[PDB]
Parts: sequence; C-alpha cells; structure tokens
Amino acid sequence: QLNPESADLRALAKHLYDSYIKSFPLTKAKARAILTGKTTDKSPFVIYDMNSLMMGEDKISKEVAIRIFQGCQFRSVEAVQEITEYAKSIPGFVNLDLNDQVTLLKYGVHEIIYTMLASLMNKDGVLISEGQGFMTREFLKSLRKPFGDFMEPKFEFAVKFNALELDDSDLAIFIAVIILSGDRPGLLNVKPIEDIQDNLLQALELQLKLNHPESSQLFAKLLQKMTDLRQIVTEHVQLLQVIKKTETDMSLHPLLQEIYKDLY
Ligand SMILES: CCCCCc1cc(OC)c(CC=C(C)C)c(O)c1C(=O)O
Repeated sequence: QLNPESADLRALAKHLYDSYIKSFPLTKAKARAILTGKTTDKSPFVIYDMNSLMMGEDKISKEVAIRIFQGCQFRSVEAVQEITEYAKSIPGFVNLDLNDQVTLLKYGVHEIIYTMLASLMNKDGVLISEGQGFMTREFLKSLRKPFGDFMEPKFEFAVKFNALELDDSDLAIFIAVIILSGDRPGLLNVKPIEDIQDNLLQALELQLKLNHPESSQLFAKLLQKMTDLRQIVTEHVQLLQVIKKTETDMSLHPLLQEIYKDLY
C-alpha cells in the first residue's frame, strides 16, 4: 500500500530527477562508470604531474597553479549556470520574491557545487573537463601555497559523502532541499520557502526509504551532511580572501565575486 499523498511525492521526485538530468550534463551515474572502468571508450586521460598536465592540455602561458585554479573557477561558473537552470524547475521557486530567489541561489550554489563535485571524486582524484580527464588528489596537493590546500577539504567531504551511496535520483531531491533553505541570511519571506522545503523534505524522505530500504536513518545522515557543506564553503571563502591578497594579478569571475560578497 502506498497512497495519494505518497503518490504526489513520487511525482515530485520524478519531476526533480527529470529536471536534474536535463540540467546537469555529467551525472553521478556517468561519473562512476568513467571512474570504475565500464570502459574502453570512456577512459579519462590522467593528470598527475607537470608533464602529464602539459600533455593533457590539448583536449581542454601562466603559472601551473593559477591555470588549474582558474580552470576550477570557470567550471564553477558553469556549475552555477546549471544549478540556476535546475533551481527554476523546483516547483514554487520562480514564484518567490525575486530578491529571495537571488538570495537562495547566492547561499545555495556553493553547497550544491561541493555536493555534486563529490560525484566526480574518489579518494584518488577528481574527474575534470566533462569527464575526459582525471586530476589526482596528490597532484593538487603538491601545488604551491596557497593552492596546494584548495581541494583537500572537498576530497575529505567527498569520501564520506560518497559512502552514503546516493544516486542521482536521490541527489536531485537533496540539492532541491539545499536551495530552498529558509534560514538564508536576508530572506524577505521565509514562510513560502519553508513550505516548499517541507514538501521537498517529504519527497526526499520517501525517496530514500524506497530507494535505500536497508540503509537505516539515511535521511537523517544525509541532512547532517549539511553541516559539512556549510564548513567547506566557509573555508573556501577564507582561502579566497588569502588568494586575492597574495595574487593581486589573478582575476576572479564576477559571478563568483558577487556570490562571495559578504557571505556568512
Ligand atoms: C589547467 C586546467 C586543469 C583543469 C582545471 C579543473 C580543476 C578543477 O579543480 C581541481 C575542477 C573541479 C573542481 C570544481 C568543480 C570546484 C575542474 O573541473 C577543472 C576543469 O574541468 O577544467
């Protein structure tokens, strides 16, 4: 037995998953198949040092660390665009006060970036350039200060987050829950946001119970990961303050600039 209330939650889950696939070109399922070797055709070129970097750099001038960081900032900008497209599909989102929509995106995009970045990670590195490349965790750690530390907390989070074994259908709802957070600073009308999140939370809970019936309290464990994300973002923003002051010759994309502007 499942009922009409639960039926509407399944319809919501379906809609979100559909929109997620439409918005995010490289899904977790694709990322895993690339990372696991379901493959003679999907094998990534692996960047693990300077030469391999130079070699890989014909499928994608200045210092290596800056090239990587700026490559990372550019992909973040693209992720922001994809996440914004996805957000508009969340029912109710575009009906919210325009200021609140902006606020939700402002505080939500980075937490989603790191959630979804985990899909592209294992303990040994991260998929890059639409999955055509793989950059090792050790290579990123070897970068001159203050870059050698920029990806470490993301990997640390990914390894733990990935142990939840969520699939894209789960993630579609979870990232919707993240965006529709009524606790964001400066929100004008919290109640309409809370009402949407409540329904998302309901959809998320049913989704995890059906998809992961033997994974006890998965719902609670997932919600607790919010803390980790919030912390990654805080550290990232701090590191960015360091970069701005040490690398005055390194331009930061304005979209990212505005998101970081007076954040937490
Ligand atoms: C000389 C550029 C090397 C790749 C830069 C890069 C770096 C990078 O950080 C290691 C990432 C993933 C990171 C985020 C989405 C934050 C990337 O997706 C990419 C990319 O797609 O090009």
